[PDB]
Amino acid sequence: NYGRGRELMYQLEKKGKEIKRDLEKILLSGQARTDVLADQYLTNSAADPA
Amino acid sequence: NYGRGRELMYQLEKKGKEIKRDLEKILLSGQARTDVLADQYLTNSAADPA
Repeated sequence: NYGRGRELMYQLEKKGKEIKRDLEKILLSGQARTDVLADQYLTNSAADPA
Repeated sequence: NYGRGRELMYQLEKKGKEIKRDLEKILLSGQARTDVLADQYLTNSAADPA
């Protein structure tokens, strides 16, 4: 190429920077919690309902 | 008494042996594990708070 070095390490660093930015935004934001596990027998009885 | 000691330690040992007799008789019974909980340990999204 003429200004680019490679199409993998460059894109990999790109995706790393992007994932860090995503984490930074997600932690300090309104990312409401959404879970399906409505566990009832917790407190030293660890199991997944039927 | 003119044929025994006190009426507390005698009865104490009497009950301390009766309790072991009752335990042995129970372990060989067929009681169906009557309890109050509802087996809600693993699924944390449900747990009897009543």
